[PDB]
Amino acid sequence: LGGYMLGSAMSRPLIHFGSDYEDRYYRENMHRYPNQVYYRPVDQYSNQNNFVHDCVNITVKEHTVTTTTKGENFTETDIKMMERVVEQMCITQYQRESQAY
Repeated sequence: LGGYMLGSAMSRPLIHFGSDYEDRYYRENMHRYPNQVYYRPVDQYSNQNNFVHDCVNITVKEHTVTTTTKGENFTETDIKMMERVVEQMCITQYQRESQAY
């Protein structure tokens, strides 16, 4: 990608979404979401939020490319859970890249 790095795989985390249905849906579907994130070096962003917003958009978009090719879709529920998953990973990624400065 255009100046994009790829972080290492992270463990899939148990995330609670607050309702019995969403909790079950996520547990049944979490393996279909990213377990690594695309990002740019920290100096390419004015602040953490900018870094994190971009990392999430790129990561989801590119993951929404590989599963489309595989024949599958993402529901609205999927995209919302995925964006919450990816945002946690993107922050973790920033933390690494950050505390080294």
